[PDB]
Amino acid sequence: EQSRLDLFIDRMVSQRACLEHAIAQTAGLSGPVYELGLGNGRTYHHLRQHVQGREIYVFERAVASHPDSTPPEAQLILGDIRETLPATLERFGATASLVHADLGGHNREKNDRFARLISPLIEPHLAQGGLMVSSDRMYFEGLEELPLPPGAVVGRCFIYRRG
Amino acid sequence: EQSRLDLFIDRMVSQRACLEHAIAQTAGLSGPVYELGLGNGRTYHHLRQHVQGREIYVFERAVASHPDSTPPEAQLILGDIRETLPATLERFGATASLVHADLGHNREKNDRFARLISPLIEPHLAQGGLMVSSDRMYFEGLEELPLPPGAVVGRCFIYRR
Ligand SMILES: C[S@@+](CC[C@H](N)C(=O)[O-])C[C@H]1O[C@@H](n2cnc3c(N)ncnc32)[C@H](O)[C@@H]1O
Ligand code: NI
Ligand code: NI
Repeated sequence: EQSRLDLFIDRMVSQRACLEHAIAQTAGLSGPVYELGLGNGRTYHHLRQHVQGREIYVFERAVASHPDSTPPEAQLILGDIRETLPATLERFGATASLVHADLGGHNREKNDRFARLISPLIEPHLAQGGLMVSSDRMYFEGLEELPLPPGAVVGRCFIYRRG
Repeated sequence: EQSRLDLFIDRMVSQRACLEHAIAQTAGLSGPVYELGLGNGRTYHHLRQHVQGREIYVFERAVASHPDSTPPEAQLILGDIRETLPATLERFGATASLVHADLGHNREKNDRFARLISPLIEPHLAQGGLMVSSDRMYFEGLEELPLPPGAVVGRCFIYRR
């Protein structure tokens, strides 16, 4: 049995491990990193520190980030990702190197329904060799699930790749 | 070079390690556990899974936690702690086994607040009672204990009556 504190710690530790791994594994790609969900902005802040030589675009419906974790307007894609993902695909095509999602709220069942719904909206964005890291199990057609790196906790984050 | 994600992992890992150790060290005491600040209720949810044979009272200004991490009405002490700690002292006396606080990252404000609440908290502790905090505290007669394995020095603190 795990508390909500144990789960939150395991989530953050897994994000850090999975994102650092995913950045390294995609360092030969030059397309952007997509951050789905800004929130307080901790993973965005982490990405800004660890991503070199790629842009980071942030998808968010309402910006309320800690001030030092706020994306510049040019890299903010504002609105509901159910509309903005398809709009962005027309703009940038299948060029993303890394897509990170931490879109979940407090209700795990709602989170899983949303993961199901958004999976086919995310999949077309990835370049060949691109990775997708999520704090929800995803429902992709073509992306292969990868084994987790050291430090990650099974069931907290999931990693997928466009082969 | 630590990011905000690195810092918050260290905060939460240290809080958990300190709290679990503190709960165990005070498991022989029958007086209640006081949680100062509910917030989203993750820490309260943790306390519920680990504290045995004692009540948990939560001090909060206004409840904003999901139902799954909200204490029962009877264990919620609502209002500004400058008032509610002294009011609680008249009600329950120096019987608390464990008092826990996370402050929330600005050095000077936190420190002034730690100085403000230290003398409010101190009289509540029963003999053998512990106080666990995210920030350095300023007690008259409580001794600082070593950190347990897993806690990051400077990110959490433990004191004892
Ligand atoms: C858990 S918070 C993100 C926390 C972040 N990863 C961090 O480390 O601080 C989830 C965020 O996703 C956003 N979000 C959820 N559904 C969305 C949607 N359909 N479109 C755009 N943003 C959404 C929320 O508004 C919220 O800011
Ligand atoms: Ni299908
Ligand atoms: Ni399918």
